[PDB]
Amino acid sequence: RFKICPYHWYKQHMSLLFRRYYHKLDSII
Amino acid sequence: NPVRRLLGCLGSETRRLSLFLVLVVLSSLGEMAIPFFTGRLTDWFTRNLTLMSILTIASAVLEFVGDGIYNNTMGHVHSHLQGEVFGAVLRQETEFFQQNQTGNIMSRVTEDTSTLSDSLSENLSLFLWYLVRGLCLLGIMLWGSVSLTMVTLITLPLLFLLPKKVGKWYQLLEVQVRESLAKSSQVAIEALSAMPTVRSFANEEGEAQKFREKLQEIKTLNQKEAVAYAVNSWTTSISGMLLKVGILYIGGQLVTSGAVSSGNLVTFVLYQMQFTQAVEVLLSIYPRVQKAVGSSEKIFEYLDRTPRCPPSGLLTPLHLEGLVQFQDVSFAYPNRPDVLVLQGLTFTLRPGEVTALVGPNGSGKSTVAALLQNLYQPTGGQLLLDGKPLPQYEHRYLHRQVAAVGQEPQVFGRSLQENIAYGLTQKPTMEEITAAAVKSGAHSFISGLPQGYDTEVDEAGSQLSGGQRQAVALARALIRKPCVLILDDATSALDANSQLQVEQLLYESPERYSRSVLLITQHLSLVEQADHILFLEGGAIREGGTHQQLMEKKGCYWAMVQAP
Amino acid sequence: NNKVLMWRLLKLSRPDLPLLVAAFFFLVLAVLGETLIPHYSGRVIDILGGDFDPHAFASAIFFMCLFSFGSSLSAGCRGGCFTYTMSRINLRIREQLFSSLLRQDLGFFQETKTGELNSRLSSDTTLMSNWLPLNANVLLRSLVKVVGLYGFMLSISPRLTLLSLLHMPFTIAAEKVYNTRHQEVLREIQDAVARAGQVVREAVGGLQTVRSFGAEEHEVCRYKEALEQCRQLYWRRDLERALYLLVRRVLHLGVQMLMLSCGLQQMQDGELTQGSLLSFMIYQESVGSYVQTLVYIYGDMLSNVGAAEKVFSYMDRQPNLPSPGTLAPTTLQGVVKFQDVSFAYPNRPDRPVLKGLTFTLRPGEVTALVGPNGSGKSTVAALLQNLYQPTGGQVLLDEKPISQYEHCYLHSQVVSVGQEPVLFSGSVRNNIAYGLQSCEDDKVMAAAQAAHADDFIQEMEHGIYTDVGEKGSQLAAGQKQRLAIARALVRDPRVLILDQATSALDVQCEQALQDWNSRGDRTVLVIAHRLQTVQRAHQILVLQEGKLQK
Ligand SMILES: Nc1ncnc2c1ncn2[C@@H]1O[C@H](COP(=O)(O)OP(=O)(O)OP(=O)(O)O)[C@@H](O)[C@H]1O
Ligand SMILES: Nc1ncnc2c1ncn2[C@@H]1O[C@H](COP(=O)(O)OP(=O)(O)OP(=O)(O)O)[C@@H](O)[C@H]1O
Ligand SMILES: [Mg+2]
Ligand SMILES: [Mg+2]
Repeated sequence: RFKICPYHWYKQHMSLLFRRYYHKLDSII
Repeated sequence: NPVRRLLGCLGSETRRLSLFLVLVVLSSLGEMAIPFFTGRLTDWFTRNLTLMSILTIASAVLEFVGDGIYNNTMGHVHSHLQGEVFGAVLRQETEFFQQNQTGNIMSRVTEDTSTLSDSLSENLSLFLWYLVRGLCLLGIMLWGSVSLTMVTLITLPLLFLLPKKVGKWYQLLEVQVRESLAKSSQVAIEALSAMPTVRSFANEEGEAQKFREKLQEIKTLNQKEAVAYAVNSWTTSISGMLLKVGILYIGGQLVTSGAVSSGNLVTFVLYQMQFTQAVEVLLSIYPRVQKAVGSSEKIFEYLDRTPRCPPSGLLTPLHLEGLVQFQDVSFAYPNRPDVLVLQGLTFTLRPGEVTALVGPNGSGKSTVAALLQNLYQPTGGQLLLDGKPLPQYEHRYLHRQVAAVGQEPQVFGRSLQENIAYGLTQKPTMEEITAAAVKSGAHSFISGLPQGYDTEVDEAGSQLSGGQRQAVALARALIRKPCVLILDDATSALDANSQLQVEQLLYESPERYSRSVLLITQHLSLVEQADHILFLEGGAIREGGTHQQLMEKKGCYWAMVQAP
Repeated sequence: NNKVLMWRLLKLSRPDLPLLVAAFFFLVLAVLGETLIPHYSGRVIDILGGDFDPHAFASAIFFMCLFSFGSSLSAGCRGGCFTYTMSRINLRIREQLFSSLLRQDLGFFQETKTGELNSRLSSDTTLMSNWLPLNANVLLRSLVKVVGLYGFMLSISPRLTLLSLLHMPFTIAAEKVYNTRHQEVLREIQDAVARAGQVVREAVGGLQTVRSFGAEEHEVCRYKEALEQCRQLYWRRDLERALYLLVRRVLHLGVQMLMLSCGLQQMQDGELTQGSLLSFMIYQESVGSYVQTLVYIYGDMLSNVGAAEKVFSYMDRQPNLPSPGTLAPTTLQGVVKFQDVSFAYPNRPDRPVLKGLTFTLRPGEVTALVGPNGSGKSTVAALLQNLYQPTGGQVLLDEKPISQYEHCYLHSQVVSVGQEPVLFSGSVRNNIAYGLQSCEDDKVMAAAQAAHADDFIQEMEHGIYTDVGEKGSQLAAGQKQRLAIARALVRDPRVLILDQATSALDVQCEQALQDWNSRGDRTVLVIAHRLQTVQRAHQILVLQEGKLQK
């Protein structure tokens, strides 16, 4: 239902974070 | 406005980008729906594990396919852009290349386009991916609480307000950066293209100092670039933090008022922390878009510039006489439009007759030769070929019917065979090439090379002597069998033996009945058999006639001849 | 192999140390600051969950914003410093490469193309620039957080952390193959780009000839056909990169599944509690991602430096030239001797050009060298100027070998006018006074009048300050040749070489310049085809097929 899973939440957080590493590494400098 | 000009280049691939967007959305939704199908992970065993296994594999495969399609399309876009930029460059009028040096043009064509394409390729994908993620989070946030979603969406434009103010400055910086890079490249090219002279005058240090000056200018600009980067990062992070904090504080007032339960607020906050990261990335993208706009100014100026020369015509007659008529022609070079190099020339070239053009240095003979080749247009009078103005003929046909041997001719870095057969569409057979080489006298030393006509030549023709280069140029002009032949000091570097070949070509060869010949030389003994001699001084014809008549007049020609 | 190149790059980056130290300091501060935001995020979300107590809420929020502010400032400073470091490294690389290229022997410039060299100067030094400021920064940031995540994991279940070292999220075999192929494809891409640039160089350099033959479309087709190969290489690189990333994703999934299975087993036997298991799984996800990121960054960092080896090869090439000379006497008579000189060009050493010449030039006399085309006169002129070394015999200047004189001194006493002279972009003054540190305007005017150049200089827009354009293309041939003569006469040389310096001059002007040795103090060598000008000579040398005739 409505409720948030902490494990899937951080999975989403890590997915949002590491998009910039393998592509557009310049942006992370 | 220029952003639309940038984005217009993607109009040829819209279907593939649409497919890529569909794949991105599908992968985002496939990754997003996992918690609803597997619970808290504390409720857990095999089925829920295998479900997320399958979903992860499917998402990875979809991402692979999408990236493959996008990277396939971007290479086509990049190559097409570079090719069209080069094509647009080559269409400009002649003086455009006097105003813009070789190094600048090469840097603009090869370096600016690559940077523009790479920036576009990274930024478009990043923008699409984070926009999709942001919308997918915004949907859940709106489901959680409408009021807080509204009061979040109302404040978004204020964050974008500040970057919009300083956008122009990035363009105004990048223009200067690219210009300085091109200026340095020009110095490098010019220094490297003339190494024997630089060595002969021991001037390596001067060239190094010239390079160092441009490098210093680039160093000057880079500091401002870095400071702007740091300040922009500060501002973006501050905007994101304040956007989180304001809504978080408002939630406290709502819960204290007893209007909304904490259960809704916890989820809304937990998703705000990610929506803010998405919008922060979208904020970070904008200055790079302005930078790319700044980087593309000159190549788009090249693309949208209209050539000042007239366009090519349509006439391609089967048989051409080769008659040439000058009618009161006057000319002035575009960079000095107030100095008449030529004033009121009137004469005629007729098949089977050799016309010699003589005069002091700087009198304008090579200017007449350039006008005859349709490199420049006359500013007064008319120039007619077989009764038609030059621009009315097709570009490729006209220069096949008119061939010229330039003063100090150039030779490209190809094989001797391709140098002789340069510019021809229908590639000639080896017998034609051999005959043309024999006529000009180049056969006697070409055949002595270890590889014959397959021998490679350096980009400047350095592996040939001056006379050999002149003979190769003469054969290159002869291979086309032109109707009007222009010789511009074709015997300056030729020895006494090779000048006999030119004499036979001019006055004794049986093919001379089909050509009109314009002979320009300072070797006065060669023009004694000419049918007409024209004396050009100060841009005007002083006297004319056969050799005997000019000798009898005891005028300028007689004074020039009798001096030694 | 790549370790040596990496060490060389490290050696080059010494002048940037006072900035790199601050960059690393800001990196450390930012990485410290980033870790503490989630703590207060959690300490606020539960206050929202539980009893409100506004004072605690506000106190937590204020610290949250303070630490976010600090981390943001640190990140901005780090980014600015690293960008400036990258720019400095790029400029230094370009300057060193150009200064090293200028030293090479003349044979080097025939084995290579100018456009290829320029495409090595541009767009190739950037890859060498990206090594330290970009790759190593992210590598260190990932490593320093991997170690912290492992430290956190150690407190929960040491047995699970030991099991966590199972083969790691990556296989070493795949990394080796991918790193082998990526460097090769990058090197091929660079070579193809240089070949593509050479076409534009040739097409734009000689545009008037292309116009005269109407072959613009042929050049455009050649350029497009050259671009196609680069496109194919780009696609070949990108597809393999995507496939390798997919494989690593699958490997990470498998490792995650095994780890979850072992954690569930620890659950079933009562050795663990649910909160600890959840925290351990969170940390495990983070670690499994970060290790793969670290390995990928290290591989790319090595691959770029490996692919950029051509620039290092150019920067280190030892010129095929003799040791630099030291002689610079206060006075020079000007006696030149050839003694059994034999020569053959280095790029074609199997075909001799000179076959044992011998002669002498003396001050106060004019010596003429004549012969047919291809007989080696310009080769003799080049040998006399120490542009090439003789393969046999010696060339002596005042009884000293020509190569023992100082480079700057030698070319001020022995000056020549080349065949088909070339001029540089700039004013007429800078072309006449070319190669001189200090020159008076009176000397420039005197040299211009000596070559009969004033009468057309006065007609220019700004006199001696008028620009002549690239290669002197804004001048007539005779005017360019007169400027070339003046460039030699301005130096007052002891030995003067005229390599057909009057080819383009008209009849009248050629008469007014036969007085090459009016003062009788120079040594003059005249190369000509015309039998008219040789009549003034005191010694006549006839060169045929590379040997002096009797
Ligand atoms: N691109 C140019 N722009 C402006 N002026 C030019 C340009 N090229 C030449 N000129 C000038 O215009 C005149 C035309 O000279 P031109 O080259 O036609 O002489 P020429 O008769 O061929 O000389 P030569 O006998 O030395 O070969 C000269 O005064 C020259 O300096
Ligand atoms: N860079 C080079 N590499 C190899 N061979 C060369 C090179 N330059 C010239 N040659 C060859 O060496 C020979 C000598 O040519 P060189 O330029 O010395 O003749 P030259 O006497 O000056 O001729 P011209 O009267 O035509 O000016 C020729 O066969 C030529 O093709
Ligand atoms: Mg001319
Ligand atoms: Mg020569």
